[PDB]
Amino acid sequence: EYQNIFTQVQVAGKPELGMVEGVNLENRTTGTTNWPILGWFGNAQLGPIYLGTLGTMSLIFGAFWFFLVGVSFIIQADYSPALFLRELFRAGLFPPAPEYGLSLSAPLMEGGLWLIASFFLMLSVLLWWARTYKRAADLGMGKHTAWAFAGALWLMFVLSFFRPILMGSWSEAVPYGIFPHLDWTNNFSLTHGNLFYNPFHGLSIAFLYGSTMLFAMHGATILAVSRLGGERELEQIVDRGTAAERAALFWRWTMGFNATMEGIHRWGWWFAVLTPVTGGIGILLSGTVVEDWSVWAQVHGYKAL
Amino acid sequence: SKFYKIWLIFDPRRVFVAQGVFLFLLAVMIHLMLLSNPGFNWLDISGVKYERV
Amino acid sequence: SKFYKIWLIFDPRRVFVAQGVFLFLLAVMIHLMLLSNPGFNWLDISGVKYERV
Amino acid sequence: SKFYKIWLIFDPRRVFVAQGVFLFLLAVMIHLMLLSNPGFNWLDISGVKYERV
Amino acid sequence: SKFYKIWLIFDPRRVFVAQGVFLFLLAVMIHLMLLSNPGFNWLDISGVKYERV
Amino acid sequence: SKFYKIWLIFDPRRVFVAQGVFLFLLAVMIHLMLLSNPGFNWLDISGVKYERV
Amino acid sequence: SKFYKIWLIFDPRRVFVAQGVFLFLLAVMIHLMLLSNPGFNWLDISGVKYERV
Amino acid sequence: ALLSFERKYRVPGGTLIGGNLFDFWVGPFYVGFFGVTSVFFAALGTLMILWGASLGDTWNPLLISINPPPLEYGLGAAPLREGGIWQVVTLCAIGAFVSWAMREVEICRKLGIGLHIPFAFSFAIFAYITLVVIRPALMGAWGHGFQYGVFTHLEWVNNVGYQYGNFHYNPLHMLGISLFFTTTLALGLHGALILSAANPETGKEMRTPDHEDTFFRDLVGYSVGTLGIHRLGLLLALNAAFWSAMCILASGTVWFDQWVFWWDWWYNLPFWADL
Amino acid sequence: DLSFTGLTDQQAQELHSVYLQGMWLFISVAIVAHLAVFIWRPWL
Amino acid sequence: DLSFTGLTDQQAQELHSVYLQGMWLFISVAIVAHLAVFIWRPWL
Amino acid sequence: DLSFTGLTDQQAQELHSVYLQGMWLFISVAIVAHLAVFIWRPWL
Amino acid sequence: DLSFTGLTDQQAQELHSVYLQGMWLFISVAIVAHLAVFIWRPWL
Amino acid sequence: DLSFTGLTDQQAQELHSVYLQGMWLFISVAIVAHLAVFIWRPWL
Amino acid sequence: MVGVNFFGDFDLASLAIWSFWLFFALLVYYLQTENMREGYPLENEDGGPAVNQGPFPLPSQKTFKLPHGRGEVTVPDYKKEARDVALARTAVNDGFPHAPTGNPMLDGVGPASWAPRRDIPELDGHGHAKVVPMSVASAFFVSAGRDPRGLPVIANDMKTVGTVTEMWVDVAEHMVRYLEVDLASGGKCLVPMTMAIIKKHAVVVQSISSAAFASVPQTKSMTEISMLEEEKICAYFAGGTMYCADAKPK
Ligand code: BCL
Ligand code: BCL
Ligand SMILES: CC[C@H]1c2cc3[nH]c4c(c3C)C(=O)[C@H](C(=O)OC)c4c3nc(cc4[nH]c(cc(n2)[C@@H]1C)c(C(C)=O)c4C)[C@@H](C)[C@@H]3CCC(=O)OC/C=C(\C)CCC[C@H](C)CCC[C@H](C)CCCC(C)C
Ligand SMILES: CCCCCCCCCCCCCCCCCC(=O)OC[C@H](COP(=O)(O)OCCN)OC(=O)CCCCCCCCCCCCCCCCC
Ligand SMILES: CCCCCCCCCCCCCCCCCC(=O)OC[C@H](COP(=O)(O)OCCN)OC(=O)CCCCCCCCCCCCCCCCC
Ligand SMILES: COC(C)(C)C/C=C/C(C)=C/C=C/C(C)=C/C=C/C(C)=C/C=C/C=C(C)/C=C/C=C(/C)CC/C=C(/C)CCC=C(C)C
Ligand SMILES: COC(C)(C)C/C=C/C(C)=C/C=C/C(C)=C/C=C/C(C)=C/C=C/C=C(C)/C=C/C=C(\C)CC/C=C(\C)CCC=C(C)C
Ligand SMILES: COC(C)(C)C/C=C/C(C)=C/C=C/C(C)=C/C=C/C(C)=C/C=C/C=C(C)/C=C\C=C(\C)CC/C=C(\C)CCC=C(C)C
Ligand SMILES: COC(C)(C)C/C=C/C(C)=C/C=C/C(C)=C/C=C/C(C)=C/C=C/C=C(C)\C=C/C=C(/C)CC/C=C(/C)CCC=C(C)C
Ligand SMILES: COC(C)(C)C/C=C/C(C)=C/C=C/C(C)=C/C=C/C(C)=C/C=C/C=C(C)\C=C/C=C(\C)CC/C=C(\C)CCC=C(C)C
Ligand SMILES: [Fe+3]
Repeated sequence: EYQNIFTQVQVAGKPELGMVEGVNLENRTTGTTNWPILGWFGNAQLGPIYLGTLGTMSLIFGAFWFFLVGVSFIIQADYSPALFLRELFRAGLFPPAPEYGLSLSAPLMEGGLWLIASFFLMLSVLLWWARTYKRAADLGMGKHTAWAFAGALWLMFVLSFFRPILMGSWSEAVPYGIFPHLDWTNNFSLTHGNLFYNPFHGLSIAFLYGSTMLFAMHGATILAVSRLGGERELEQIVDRGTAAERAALFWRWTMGFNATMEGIHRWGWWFAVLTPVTGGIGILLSGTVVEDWSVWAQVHGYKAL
Repeated sequence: SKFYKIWLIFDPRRVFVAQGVFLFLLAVMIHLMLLSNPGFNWLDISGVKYERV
Repeated sequence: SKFYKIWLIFDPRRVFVAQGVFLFLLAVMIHLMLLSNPGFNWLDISGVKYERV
Repeated sequence: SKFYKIWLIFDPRRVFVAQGVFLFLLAVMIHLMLLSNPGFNWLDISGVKYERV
Repeated sequence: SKFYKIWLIFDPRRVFVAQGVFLFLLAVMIHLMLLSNPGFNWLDISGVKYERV
Repeated sequence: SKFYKIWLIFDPRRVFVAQGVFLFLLAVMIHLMLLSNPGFNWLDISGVKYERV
Repeated sequence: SKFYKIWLIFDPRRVFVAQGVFLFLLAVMIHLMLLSNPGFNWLDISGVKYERV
Repeated sequence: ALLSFERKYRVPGGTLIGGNLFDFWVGPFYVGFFGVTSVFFAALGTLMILWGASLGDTWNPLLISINPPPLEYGLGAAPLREGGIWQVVTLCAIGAFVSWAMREVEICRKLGIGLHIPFAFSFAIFAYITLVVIRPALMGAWGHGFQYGVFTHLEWVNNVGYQYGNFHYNPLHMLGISLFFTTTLALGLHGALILSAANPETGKEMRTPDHEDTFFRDLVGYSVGTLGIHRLGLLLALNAAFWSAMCILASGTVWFDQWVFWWDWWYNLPFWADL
Repeated sequence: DLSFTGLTDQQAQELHSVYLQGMWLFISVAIVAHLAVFIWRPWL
Repeated sequence: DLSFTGLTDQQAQELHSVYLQGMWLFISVAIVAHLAVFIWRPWL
Repeated sequence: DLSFTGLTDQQAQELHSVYLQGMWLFISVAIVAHLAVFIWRPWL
Repeated sequence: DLSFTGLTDQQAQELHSVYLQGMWLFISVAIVAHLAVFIWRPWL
Repeated sequence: DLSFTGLTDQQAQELHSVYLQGMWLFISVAIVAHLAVFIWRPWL
Repeated sequence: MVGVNFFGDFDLASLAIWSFWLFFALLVYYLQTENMREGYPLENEDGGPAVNQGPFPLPSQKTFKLPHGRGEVTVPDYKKEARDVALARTAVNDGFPHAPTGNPMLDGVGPASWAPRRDIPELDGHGHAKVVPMSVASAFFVSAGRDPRGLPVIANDMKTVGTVTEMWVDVAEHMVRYLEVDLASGGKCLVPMTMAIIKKHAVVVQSISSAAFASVPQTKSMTEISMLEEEKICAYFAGGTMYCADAKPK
């Protein structure tokens, strides 16, 4: 039986340039390419993109942050292109040391460049957030994507903005290296007792696992009912066919309750969004409220002794 | 010269946005660089000058 | 002199919204620099000036 | 020589924007590299020259 | 040596951009390898030549 | 003898580009191998030869 | 004998490209194998032979 | 109580083992042959968990833990109070998980639809079986399985992680984390896009699937498409499961030092070895 | 007529005037505040 | 007349004149600021 | 297609001329800056 | 006149000529630079 | 004249000729370089 | 706020976690009730209202506006299914299967069930028919993979029922959705691409017998297809996966 995992025969007509629903067309590029290796899995069209004020500004600020991280790597390699490549994952642009507190007076190669890059990184993610909002607004769509992105941004900002301010030191923000930010994560768990005994870290993991499991379930369900017009999820929300019914009856017979075509996406939205929302809460409480989650768990009756 | 022909090439809106962005970036970066150096950090300089001011 | 023609180029609504958010964030940012520095933290300065007020 | 004909082949928008970005980034890199060297750090050099300016 | 026929085949835009990117990267790599070497680092060499310039 | 006919088989652009990238990479490899070995590293060789140059 | 029939079965371009890439990888791997062994590293051998070349 | 469209789908057929012997529903739940076995296995495992809790000193459902046998029993069957209850529960868990998948197969056969759901759940089952069977068999002791408890199995995760230094430096672990993070991001974006199209700005007609193609093409330049997003989410989650299982399988069987030292192959490449 | 916004050359007169009034109010308040701060705690 | 931007040459004249006026104002202020800062703490 | 860019022969002239003057001004300022820096702290 | 780009023979001629002038300038300046550097610090 | 590339016969010979000339120039320069490098530091 | 606790060991952390549990119970209530907009109220096995309806009450009615002048849709609708189902219960109790009273595939029950959708074509964002034969689309072409047109089509018993003569594509999402089969029976047939495997020699459909191909639900028109016709065709093949499985080899 055909498993709808890969397309068998690809087809292509005139390239699709998008819906016009209040988008400024002069900010939308005009060139599309049609790349058939992608058409085995999904769409083949590498479509146009929209480039307006917010996107341009976000790209400029983010690219400058990226550039500044790179330049710091070059300088700490003592200019060597060999060390630069050998340490592309092991090097990091680190925040100022604890003695500088939250002041903006730390040497340029000991946190100052970290501060400047961090400022421009902050600017670009917020501008990208505004972009996600405004692209929905220009098409007349709801704002669910921007809200979901706000949750992930909330974890990001508690990581490097909110919590270091509440702790009184930039030195607790995460550095900009591939391996050093993993080292940062490990150190963070090690200094706050053990982050497994942080209930919001537990809840964040539950929502991460659940969102992975949920989208295994949902992708498998839609693929299983693809024989019927299944993946046309919109228009099954407003005109229920057998794909939606059989999808509902599978899960009802299996676990005793089911979702609807529209409502499974609310479950997934909330499970995905709750992972960084709950995670940010648990990091924010670490150090500020609880210093040692292990003894806190012992006091609150979920760690023995 | 007659540089005005530049506005025949580029849309003024994009130019103004880009130019404001780069000016803002430049000013922020210079001010933060001066604050990072303890010879041009004016807050701390004043603190020392006026015996805590 | 004749700077008014910016309103023929940029939309007044969007420039006012952006200007307001920019000014608010700038003001918050400067106040937080000043509170960060222990030479311009006005709460602690006033605490020490009047001998714990 | 007769370099002008390149503008019939290359779009002036792309070339101008790319040159602007490249030159800006190159200048920033060179200045940061000079500031990292403690022999060409002009802020610290002036600090030494005037006995803390 | 009638090599101009290569332009009949190769896109001048593509080849020029590729040459420029490649040449800039090559020059940067050579310069950085020279700066890395404490025998050709001209910033530190001049510091010794002029007794801290 | 008459190897020319191959330009009817292989497209000249693909061959020329592949060969240029090929030769560049091979030359870079050989130079890096010589530089890696401290018996053919010509920068340090010259440094020793000319008394730190 | 009559092996040319394979050129009616396998495309010369794909076969030749694969053959070239394969032969290069093989020669490079053999050379790096020899350079790894401190018995057949010809650069170090020449160094010892001429008393540091 | 049937859904208002459910009746026409409640037909005989689709079973694998026992014909019409178990071909009936209990409330919402289809039973079938593997519903009988999954219920029995689940009940016996739960009930042995409760019995093992009774033999301890706490009834707190966050302190109850059933522990695997000590290492000295190797791969033998342990005395029931010295790890044997763990083995009974583990065998019950495998029985119930496998029965659950086979029951899912029968439901798919009755509602003639693809078998993708039991396949994906089997990937989850494989991760579990790697954790409690495959890895401890290769190491030669059931006691390398993880203790059963809401917060004590996290002590297992901690101890095994810190056996190999910082477990972050495990390339398969890195790959698995990226797949978990990416599938969560993809779920967020897919749910958001569907909800945005179905729930427009107030007063607007419902958006089309063209509008959502247009939304991602505007935002990032690419749209995978409606069929593509589900294929993508399915394979992302399945790969996360599989590469996590490979991550843990490699640790203690073929790799034994701090995982950080694995990257010494790159850091000790001879040209930059000494730099 | 040049209008990237659709506005009138005169409508820019009135908007510019009112915007300048608000601008000058804000800047005058900021100037007095800076004078007061500089007296209270000089930074240069 | 060629228009990548939809701007007529007479519109370019006025736009460029106003742009130059603003740029000169900005540069003159920055120059005054640099003279003041150089007198306060010279950096060369 | 002689004009990959929509430019003609003469407006290509004018664009090249203004570009070349701008480039010359940039380079001359850079030359003066390097002379001044070399006098201040010679790097060779 | 077959051409993968559509440029005729004569534009190829003038483009090649201008390319040659640029290339010779670059190499000649680089030659002078290498001479100066070798005088300053010989490397072989 | 069947041709995958589309070039007829006449391009083949001149393409090969210029290719061979560039090839021989490259190897000749490489040979001179290797003789110089071998004189400077023999490796065999 | 370290070590400073409300209530004698109740923290800001304790407060946060209890607050989350409260919010999450409310969100579960919201999510469950949102997911009850189809299929309620629950019925009994004779088409009448069920005695039990569950702990969750139904949500308030919500309306969808449909583009291209296709009215409004309010859910939950409280309406019962608008088709008759030729089944009959096999037991007087509940929880046992109902058996087909005639041909399950022709009646449209079980895995061959179709839902009564609207007898109009699904539309793309511009108001045109979304799924059409390539003779109509006319700018579509095969881009990769092997074209099935002209190949023989082989049923789930190894017998050939005809040849592929046309593809029906989705003009919005660039995809083939149906294969039009010309039958030696004497007529035409649409086969869902999700139910066909294209190979070098043939397209093989392992869900439907050769005798079943003689009665595939037809379309009114050969230039467009309604959602009702789509449901019937796809349901016919998916039901064949049960009601034709005995015709397979061995
Ligand atoms: C020794 C290591 C510690 C540990 C220390 C930490 C720490 C420290 C943290 C976590 C966090 C998380 N941990 Mg952990 N954790 C451990 C063990 C585990 C285990 C396990 C099986 O052992 C698991 C499954 C997890 C799981 C998780 C996640 C649930 C959670 C992050 C959620 C999220 O949304 O992330 C992914 C989302 C983000 C990182 C958000 C930011 C991403 C932003 C939005 C990106 C924007 C764009 C970007 C700027 C630019 C580039 C784009 C361009 C295109 C190039 N932990 C042990 C105990 N864990 C976090 C948390 O929430 O804790 C409560 C956290 O901070
Ligand atoms: C000190 C701790 C170490 C560490 C040590 C380990 C160890 C050790 C392991 C992992 C594993 C994993 N870690 Mg790690 N990990 C750390 C930090 C992290 C961080 C982080 C941000 O710091 C993250 C995101 C992760 C992420 C991950 C995942 C890639 C993976 C867990 C998923 C998995 O296995 O699913 C697989 C899913 C399952 C096994 C679930 C199976 C479910 C079954 C089929 C059904 C059960 C039904 C139930 C009984 C029913 C109840 C009935 C009710 C009605 C519902 N780790 C640190 C550095 N990590 C684990 C792994 O890869 O496992 C394979 C693992 O073993
Ligand atoms: C519900 C929570 C999950 C989530 C949600 C989420 N993320 C989102 C969204 C949502 C709903 C978006 O709408 C938004 C988006 O647009 O997605 C497509 C986004 C997105 N989440 C992203 C990443 C991301 N999300 C993550 C996590 C998650 N996001 C959560 C699991 C992570 C993790 C796990 O760490 C990452 C890394 C992005 C793809 C995107 C946000 C885009 C963004 O932030 O843009 C800001 C731009 C920059 C920093 C610019 C970078 C520029 C390049 C470096 C330029 C390169 C130039 C050249 C190579 C040279 C450069 C150097 C110099 C010479 C210039
Ligand atoms: C003791 C007190 C403890 C607290 C207990 C009290 C909590 C009661 C709140 C109710 C509980 C949840 C149940 C209802 C919430 C579910 C959302 C909902 O009701 O419907 C979704 C609605 C949108 O409606 P919709 O039909 O989708 O149409 C919109 C068209 N644009 O609206 C939405 O979509 C909501 C979208 C925003 C939701 C959050 C988005 C996250 C954004 C960034 C989060 C970061 C903030 C982190 C906060 C941490 C603070 C420490
Ligand atoms: C021996 C102890 C037994 C329990 C301990 C196990 C741990 C439990 C923790 C998770 C709870 C899982 C239990 C799920 C119950 C499964 C039975 C079931 O849900 O079906 C019964 C009920 C009836 O369905 P229906 O009639 O259709 O409802 C609508 C009609 N009014 O259907 C419904 O109730 C519909 C409502 C769906 C319920 C939503 C499920 C929420 C799951 C989200 C959890 C994710 C976060 C978990 C955090 C974990 C932290 C450790
Ligand atoms: C320390 O170093 C260690 C790295 C030694 C080892 C290094 C080994 C190396 C680096 C081996 C390198 C070998 C190579 C690749 C040498 C270079 C070959 C090439 C491609 C040389 C090209 C040189 C110059 C050209 C083509 C001319 C450039 C300048 C011009 C002005 C002409 C073209 C460009 C422009 C802008 C003019 C025409 C375009 C316009 C728009 C007017
Ligand atoms: C501070 O943080 C760190 C340390 C990062 C490093 C940087 C330090 C510095 C110095 C950063 C640079 C700061 C900048 C950008 C300074 C420049 C500031 C500017 C341009 C301020 C301009 C302010 C206000 C203007 C131009 C106008 C204001 C107008 C109003 C307030 C009136 C608006 C109200 C009106 C018009 C009422 C009528 C409304 C309608 C809709 C008719
Ligand atoms: C040592 O560290 C170094 C690393 C600090 C960091 C950076 C070094 C570098 C790269 C420094 C130099 C950067 C550059 C390229 C600076 C050049 C700056 C420029 C071009 C400034 C020009 C500004 C011109 C402006 C702001 C124009 C107008 C000003 C206004 C206030 C707007 C008035 C214009 C109007 C009203 C025209 C609107 C149109 C109509 C019809 C009304
Ligand atoms: C050839 O040219 C170049 C030089 C391209 C070579 C480049 C090499 C590069 C680009 C290397 C870059 C490497 C890496 C490793 C980039 C990624 C780093 C990681 C792991 C980033 C993860 C970061 C996580 C967080 C939470 C980051 C930021 C969070 C924020 C809330 C940002 C805002 C924080 C602050 C403190 C803003 C400061 C604001 C003021 C006013 C001081
Ligand atoms: C010093 O510290 C560390 C930096 C020691 C050492 C660094 C060593 C390195 C990285 C050395 C090598 C650097 C390299 C590879 C530099 C390459 C520089 C290049 C390619 C410069 C080429 C510039 C080309 C042009 C055409 C430059 C300027 C032209 C203009 C600005 C045109 C202006 C006209 C315009 C914008 C038209 C409108 C007119 C106006 C006035 C706006
Ligand atoms: Fe979906």
